Amino acid sequence: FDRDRLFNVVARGNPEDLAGLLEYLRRTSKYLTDSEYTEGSTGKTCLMKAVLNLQDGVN
Repeated sequence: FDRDRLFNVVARGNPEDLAGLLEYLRRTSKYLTDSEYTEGSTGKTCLMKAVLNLQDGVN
């Protein structure tokens, strides 16, 4: 599980595709605010791109 897959998941908007993320984070013992999940060069997180991409009024 990687950063690009997570950004594609939050950009698409399927809640079923975000499966086993908590189990993966508990297995590797790292959080969503870690440097591998954020961009780091600009600090962009998955919540920021998740709010940027709104096909409807909600995501």
